[PDB]
Amino acid sequence: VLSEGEWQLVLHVWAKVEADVAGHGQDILIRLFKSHPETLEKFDRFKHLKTEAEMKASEDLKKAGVTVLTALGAILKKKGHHEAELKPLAQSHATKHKIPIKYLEFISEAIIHVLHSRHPGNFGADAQGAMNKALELFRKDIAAKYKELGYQG
Ligand code: HEM
Ligand SMILES: C[C@H](Cc1ccccc1)N=O
Repeated sequence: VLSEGEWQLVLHVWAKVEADVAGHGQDILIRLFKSHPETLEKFDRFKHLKTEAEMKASEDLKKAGVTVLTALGAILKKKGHHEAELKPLAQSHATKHKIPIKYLEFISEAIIHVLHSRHPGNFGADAQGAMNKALELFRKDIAAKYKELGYQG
């Protein structure tokens, strides 16, 4: 369970993300696809992209970046009260997309890396710890849902 102070460190960096969610989402998905290229194979729309330049030019990847971060943002804003948001996400990621928990760890790492690079003003050690704790909570709850849904993750 996060404290309110922890949640406020999360939401104060999120506020900066939201100056330009598309740009943040592009950087985060590119980081994921560069650090763990195997993750690209989950995407019919993107498994063909060969280079960071191709990724940066992809309007579909930019839209995806907006989607992921907006959905995550809505979860974070619930401050742990996110059962309703996690239901459809778990179901789609478990059953249709087949996203293992390891890959949710990889995108969490990508988010942290990008925020640390972009936002040293709002992503010092305390703030990074709070974001890691929010992301770990998210992954714990999603994994519990995966199990309920019949997917080992
Ligand atoms: C913070 C974690 C994540 C959030 C909040 C998130 C959110 C979403 C949302 C809102 C959609 C669209 C609706 C849906 O299909 O449920 C979606 C689609 C998808 N997500 Fe995620 N996602 C997350 C992580 C991941 C990861 C790590 C992967 C793969 C490595 C992944 C793969 C996909 C795929 C394959 C689709 C469908 C793509 C398509 O229609 O072209 N997601 N995600
Ligand atoms: C990471 C993945 C990105 C995505 C979301 C929506 C459409 C395509 C790709 N999940 O949000």
